[PDB]
Amino acid sequence: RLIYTAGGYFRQSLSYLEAYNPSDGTWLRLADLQVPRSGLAGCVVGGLLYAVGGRNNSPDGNTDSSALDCYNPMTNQWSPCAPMSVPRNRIGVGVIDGHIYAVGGSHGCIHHNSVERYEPERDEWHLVAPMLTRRIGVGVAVLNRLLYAVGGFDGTNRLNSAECYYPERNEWRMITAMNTIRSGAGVCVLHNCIYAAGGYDGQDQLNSVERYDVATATWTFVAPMKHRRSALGITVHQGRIYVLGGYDGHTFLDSVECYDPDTDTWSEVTRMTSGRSGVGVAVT
Repeated sequence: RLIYTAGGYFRQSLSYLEAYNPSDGTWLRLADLQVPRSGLAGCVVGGLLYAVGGRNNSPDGNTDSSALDCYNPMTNQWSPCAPMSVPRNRIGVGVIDGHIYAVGGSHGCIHHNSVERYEPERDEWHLVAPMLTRRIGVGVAVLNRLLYAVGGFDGTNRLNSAECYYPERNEWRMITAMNTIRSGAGVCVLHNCIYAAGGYDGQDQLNSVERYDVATATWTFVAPMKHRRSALGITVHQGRIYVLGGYDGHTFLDSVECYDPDTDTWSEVTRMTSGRSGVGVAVT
């Protein structure tokens, strides 16, 4: 299983698809995206990688993306899928029962609270219940078959608030807010807990990482990342969190740090082939 990273931004939105293998520490250069994009999210359903939303920030202009594109690792080929109801830049994404949930993001000045679900078997999007809070740069995590939306930006303020979606009931509920305000953090699930890593608090890029425990309903801090970052990629591979690139306030990072929950330590495991922010990431 590899860590796939799609798109991102350095001077302009990028078309890269690359895969890191933690076994031998090597990088694979795979087929480019058909359209360049940053602020996208990545996910896996049935062994196929999906690139969702984002925006093509190029020299000619800015085009927000409603596009869903599917990459098959066996064929090294990208294929277009049905587009979302609206463009979603700085989107959040999660998977439940092989269905892709597109959460939040922006289209111009519009900051979405709306959410929609994709069915791969039918190639159809449908709108579900909208979030209680409008969120761009939102972190998404699936835990106990519930879709969590964590942090982000509502149009006016950056958020420490988080909320939880109930697919069977089709409704959202606000949960315990985070210790820190985090827009553009990395949010993932490891060992029955939601991790929120880095992001931007309104003033500074964060290196701090905090962990939601469901039973206690409390966010507690864990060991911080060596390098502060926002608009970072995030994923989990064999019981370790990987964070990929991002923006530190001054430069674009190629750094990849890995978190070991047993030792509560971060270490830099590799570098991306080039520094970038706003990548989509997934594992398969």
